[PDB]
Amino acid sequence: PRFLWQLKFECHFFNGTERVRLLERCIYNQEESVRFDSDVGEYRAVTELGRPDAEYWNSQKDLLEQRRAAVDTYCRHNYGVGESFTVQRRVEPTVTVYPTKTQPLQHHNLLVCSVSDFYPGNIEVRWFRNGKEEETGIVSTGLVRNGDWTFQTLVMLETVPQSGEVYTCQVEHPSLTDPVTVEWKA
Amino acid sequence: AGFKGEQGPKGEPG
Amino acid sequence: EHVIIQAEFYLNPDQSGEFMFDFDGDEIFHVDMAKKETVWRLEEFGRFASFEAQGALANIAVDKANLEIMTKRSNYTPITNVAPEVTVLSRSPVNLGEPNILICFIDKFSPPVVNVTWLRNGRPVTEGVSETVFLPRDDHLFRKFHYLTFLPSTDDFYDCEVDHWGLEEPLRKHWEFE
Repeated sequence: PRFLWQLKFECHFFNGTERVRLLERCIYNQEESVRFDSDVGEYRAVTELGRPDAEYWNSQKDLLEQRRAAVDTYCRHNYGVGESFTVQRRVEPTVTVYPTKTQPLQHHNLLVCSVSDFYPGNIEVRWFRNGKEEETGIVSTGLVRNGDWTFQTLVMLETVPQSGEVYTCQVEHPSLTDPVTVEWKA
Repeated sequence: AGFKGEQGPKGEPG
Repeated sequence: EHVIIQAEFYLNPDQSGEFMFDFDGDEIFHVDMAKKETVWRLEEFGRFASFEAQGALANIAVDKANLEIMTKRSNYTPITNVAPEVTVLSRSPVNLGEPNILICFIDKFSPPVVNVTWLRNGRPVTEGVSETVFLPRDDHLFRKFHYLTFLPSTDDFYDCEVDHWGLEEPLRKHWEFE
């Protein structure tokens, strides 16, 4: 019979650090009770349980005044401390392509383009067959968060490898000044 | 040379 | 459009307390209670930053109480377990004889208490394994990662056994070369 009390201090940034929203929220089991939204400037109750704290705290002026300023003393503060290794972290993606099925020419199988070991997550992937870009029937596994500040994705493509074809996976990512290409033939 | 923690208020006894 | 989150949680009876920093989804660090110190997700971060750990311990304390307070005027409404979705992937594409890493994503669960085990050919693996404290998630549930280091082989096969109150029987996801 567990009881859980969460607490989250989040700083939201828009356009570098020109507009910032501090959000201090105290959560019960998984039910958020009270919160302080810099965009309001005072604690508000989200459910019944929080009302008490919503009052007791909104009464403490040294508290409110500290909270309202937290937007800089806290948010804009840490943002600038960890910017270099967080906001501007860049890791090039290593790309690998490989046929799913095992079948002689003329038989219809998946082509997988593994785009791994990259950060930020923001990335674009494209499929090419003999210079003509593919758009239809492209399945994507979506983006993966490896947990070690690294992303990964899989973009599959089905076809009927005919002799002489050249499938190429083209990737574009912030860590790259020029797209990375990987071909594959029959 | 860095990071601050955002202190927190205490709940209303009940 | 980045976000920094000082996510902290405390839970009874377990008395497991956690304090951590999150950025755009990944953890920057957490404060090791026992060691009363700071643990960086990436050693590089350390050369880059610093954090006075003693102050984290404070918040958790208030948290522990803040909980006890809420745990009461809720009419002891207990936490409703949420089953964890489990899955397995390699950090990078696999080639025989090419050392790689198996990832086990334990995602979307609660409470932040769980039991994980890596299995190589049926047997539990003990060396070459690491993990992460309970990571927060926008939906207020938790995320957990585990890592096994291996050397792809045809005979070898693995399993990430996960247990959690929200399940009847432990969860067992499989993985093997291709």
